[PDB]
Amino acid sequence: NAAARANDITYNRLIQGLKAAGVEVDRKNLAELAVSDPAAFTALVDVARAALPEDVNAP
Amino acid sequence: RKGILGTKLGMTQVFDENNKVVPVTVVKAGPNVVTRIRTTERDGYSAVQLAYGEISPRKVIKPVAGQFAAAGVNPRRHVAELRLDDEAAVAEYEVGQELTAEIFSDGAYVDVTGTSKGKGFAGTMKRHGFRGQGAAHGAQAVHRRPGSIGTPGRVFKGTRMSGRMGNDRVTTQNLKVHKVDAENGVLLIKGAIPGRNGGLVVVRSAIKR
Amino acid sequence: PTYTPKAGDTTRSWYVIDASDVVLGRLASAAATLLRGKHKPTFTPNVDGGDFVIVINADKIAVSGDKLTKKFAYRHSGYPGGLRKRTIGELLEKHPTRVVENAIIGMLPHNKLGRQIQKKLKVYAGPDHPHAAQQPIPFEIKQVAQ
Amino acid sequence: SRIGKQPVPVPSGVDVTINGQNLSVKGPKGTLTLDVAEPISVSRAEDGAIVVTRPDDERRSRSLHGLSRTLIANLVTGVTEGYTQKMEIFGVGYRVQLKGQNLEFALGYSHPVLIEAPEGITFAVESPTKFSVSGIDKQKVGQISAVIRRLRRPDPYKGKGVRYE
RNA sequence: GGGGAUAAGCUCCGUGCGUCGAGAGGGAAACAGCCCAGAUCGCCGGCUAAGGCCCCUAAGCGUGUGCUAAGUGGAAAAGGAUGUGCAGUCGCGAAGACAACACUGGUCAAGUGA
RNA sequence: AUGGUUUGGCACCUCGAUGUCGGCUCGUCGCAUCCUGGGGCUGGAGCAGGUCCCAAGGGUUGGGCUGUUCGCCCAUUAAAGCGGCACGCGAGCUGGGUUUAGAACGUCGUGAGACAGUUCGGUCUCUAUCCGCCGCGCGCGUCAGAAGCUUGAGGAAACCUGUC
RNA sequence: ACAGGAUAACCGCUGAAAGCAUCUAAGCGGGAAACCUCUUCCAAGACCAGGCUUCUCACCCUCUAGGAGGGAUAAGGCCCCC
Repeated sequence: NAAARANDITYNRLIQGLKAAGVEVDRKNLAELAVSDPAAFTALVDVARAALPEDVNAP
Repeated sequence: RKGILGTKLGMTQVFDENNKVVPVTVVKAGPNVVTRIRTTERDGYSAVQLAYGEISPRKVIKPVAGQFAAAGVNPRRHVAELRLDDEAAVAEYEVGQELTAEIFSDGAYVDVTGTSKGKGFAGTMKRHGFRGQGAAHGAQAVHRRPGSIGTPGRVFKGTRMSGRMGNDRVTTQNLKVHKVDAENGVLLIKGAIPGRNGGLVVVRSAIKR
Repeated sequence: PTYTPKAGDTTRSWYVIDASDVVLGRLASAAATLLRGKHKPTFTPNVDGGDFVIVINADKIAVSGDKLTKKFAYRHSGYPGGLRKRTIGELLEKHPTRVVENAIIGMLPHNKLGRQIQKKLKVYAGPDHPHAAQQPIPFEIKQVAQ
Repeated sequence: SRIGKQPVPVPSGVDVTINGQNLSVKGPKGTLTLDVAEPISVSRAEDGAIVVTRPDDERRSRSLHGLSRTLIANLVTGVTEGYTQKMEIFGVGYRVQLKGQNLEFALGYSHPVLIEAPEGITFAVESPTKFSVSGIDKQKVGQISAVIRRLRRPDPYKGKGVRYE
């Protein structure tokens, strides 16, 4: 959550985008990436942003 | 508000012009020398510091001697502070200026502050004026004990129980100065002022009268 | 295993928050998050890896409703009938910083670690602070849109 | 609401200064300053008047709109001609006169009674029984008038004391 | 359902009713009997139930449309009450409506009453 | 409708022990205010009251009778408040009452005996471990070691009233 | 105690919604032994452990030279003593 808010996205929207994008990395290694390699986490945030719907509140 | 440091000498008897008796306590309002000025711009509060008593120069420790030298006056035994109200009030004192007894006038009302006599470890009967229990009619070894102490099963704070008594700073208010003897630097104050003979006192103009 | 901070890992930065016309609870929560170190990806509940927080214009702070004259700050001396109460109005006009200090302190944990974290909060009623030597970074309370 | 919508005329000879909501007016009788509530703005209409424009119709604003209008009207009429309050006594032995700037009455108390004249008001006493006070602000004049009225408890029996015209 | 004053954390019966007793775990601040769910052991994996997502405290100072001024939310009755939102009626009224200056006339100027 | 201050009802709590009434000593809290303080209408002329709102800062007597609380009475006073807290307080006191064993009267029982009937007498134990509270020190801390004089966040105490 | 501040019941001033009125929803005042100051006392273990000053303001040894340990001193303090 801390690392995602550092990239202007909330944790829940990030998780939904990661699920939609099909990436199957878990929270343990997500935290490992957030602590160790910020560049990979930023790239994952971008791919999750791409995988999200255009209006998340749409029915 | 004027002020001065003095010493309690004892109490005696005098008669006023209506032939009534006045029990007067004699206070040696000896010469005081101003040693330091407390200013708002420097200390945050306005006050004046006075030195009293005569002491041998070989008795003062080096920090005290240095402070007195920086002031510019020879050391004295006792040092105390008078808290004024504003800079306009403290402008009239300057370091090295000498205060003597005549700052007070006859019939003035003064506030003497001293340290009460010591009474040692005192019981509630003496420390707090507790009424005792019966001395007879079956009372068993409770002739002087406090009695009850009185849901939470706790002795609330402030319990007026026995303990050490006396030796506290005390101010007596609205004492009348019967006479200001300028020759001996002696104030004749009607009434009883706190402390034992030879103790330090502070005489201030009354805050109320 | 999971990353754990070592002796020299923690780095602190200084933020200065302008409390003029800011909702008291909002500013208190933001400052509490900053003090706790929740915004750092290296966060760990064991360590106080937070940041120093300076709050200026504490007296200009905003209180909604009629809480200015109806919300009481209580304290008991311990003696019987030692309960004293002041509304936020007199508390603000007498000790302006105390309202913000109390609000921020109530929102961070009540452990010993909370006591150590409290050391890293400085609040001031004036528009300026004596901590210019640290070059604090101005901090603005934004919301991450989802 | 209804009264507020009508702009209050501003005489030519009296200066009106508008600084956001801080409004100051310099008239022949003197100067007075008024602060307007924040949900309402006031702009000096170029035709020799000021506009009390309420942009919302929620209860707070709709109630404050007419109040602001009548407050402005009071301010302008008090800075233009001022305000005058006339007073008097009923009964016997009640004497009133002006002693410089301060007012002294002998209502019958064992002590003389003095009233201090604040700024913006002045006392006129053309008779011991009747007298008047005048000022540039209506609120202050009313407050002092009531204060002087208070010098005797009401008399439903004899009506001895002071009463307005 | 009975007894008691349909009062009791009162008492006595019925129930292919439940739980506790003999039941851990999560929630209700704490909380045998309420809600979710029945623990063979290990994992520094994932999805959910009840309950939740400003900080304490994991996750939303979420989005859209409205309401509340009472800190209501975050305890309670008979009753009282020009609070306010919505909807429905009726009375009067540009022949000038209400106010202001029982019922009638002039000024005035749209709504005014239950 | 409130309260659990009155008698109650339940028997959840204790029978390998939770002292039972008054009184003394010492409290603390509520306000549903007895006095003092500010009010209002008076079926208030003034005096004085009636009644009512605010108000808990302080104060609120000494005796006779009774074990008493309660109560009546005697003198005063500004007033002689109502209540909660194991109907406060017996490892603080009393033992007058109640509540063992002795004895008597009335009444009941054939009798042993009995009576929320009466009468006289009748062992109240303890070296304070912990919390609490009143006082007093030792150690360490407050970024070198010391010494004078102090600011005060924060608390505590006090707050009565009459006559002329 | 005196004096000040904010107030209770209450008395008011200036006036809207609601063309008048209305101590009121905007505002502004008076108003009590209650509250905050004011009086007396404690108070920097107030861990945000405060302030103004004044005094001493330096000498060795060891391990290994990183830090530590030990010794001897200054200002001062304590013990013994009256």
